[PDB]
Amino acid sequence: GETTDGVYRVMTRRLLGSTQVGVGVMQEGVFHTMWHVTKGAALRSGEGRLDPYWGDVKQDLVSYCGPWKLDAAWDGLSEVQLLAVPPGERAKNIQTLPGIFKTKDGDIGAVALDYPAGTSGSPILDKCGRVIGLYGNGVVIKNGSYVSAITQGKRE
Amino acid sequence: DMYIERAGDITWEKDAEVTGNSPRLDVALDESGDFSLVE
Ligand SMILES: CNc1ccc(-c2ccccc2C(=O)Nc2cnn(C)c2)cn1
Repeated sequence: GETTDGVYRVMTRRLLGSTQVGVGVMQEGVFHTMWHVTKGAALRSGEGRLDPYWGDVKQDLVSYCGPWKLDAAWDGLSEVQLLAVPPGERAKNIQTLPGIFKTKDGDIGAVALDYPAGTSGSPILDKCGRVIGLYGNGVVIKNGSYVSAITQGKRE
Repeated sequence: DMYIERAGDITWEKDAEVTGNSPRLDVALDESGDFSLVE
């Protein structure tokens, strides 16, 4: 299949028409998405097959073809950009100062941008263009909007 | 069967739309990977 780095739509024909179920990141020959997008299923790229390599339902991450490659971190200070790929709409960058998820196991960056569920997996970038994590795992807030962690995996 | 389509390069863009707040939220993460609000 297509193995060029960049951001990809994840699609199914299992419903009416072609439906976008989420998004992911191709880096160093590895496809990166959220677990709730694919539920760990194999993916087609052209007539190529992408088989799952690593996943963790609790982290809500999954890699295809190789080990998680993405190792950059929110600095805790600087704005970031969601590279939102919404269903049927062009890739669009959205710049935002993340808030914080406070957890018993530590603080996580969080982004307060409301997009359809099929945007799940769009990358969050720093100022140098590095993927600091993925959008689409978080919480519906007092206001009814969705606030997403910045979800990052570990690189071995 | 799910398939992938390329949607763009991964690039920082100068003069992107700037929106969204920065809420500090108390949350818990369950074994199913669902976050929840802790008040
Ligand atoms: C009507 N309720 C909701 C709830 C979540 C979302 C949403 C918004 C942005 C990005 C992802 C999601 C989302 O669905 N995330 C998710 C994580 N795990 N699962 C199983 C689903 C939208 N509307």
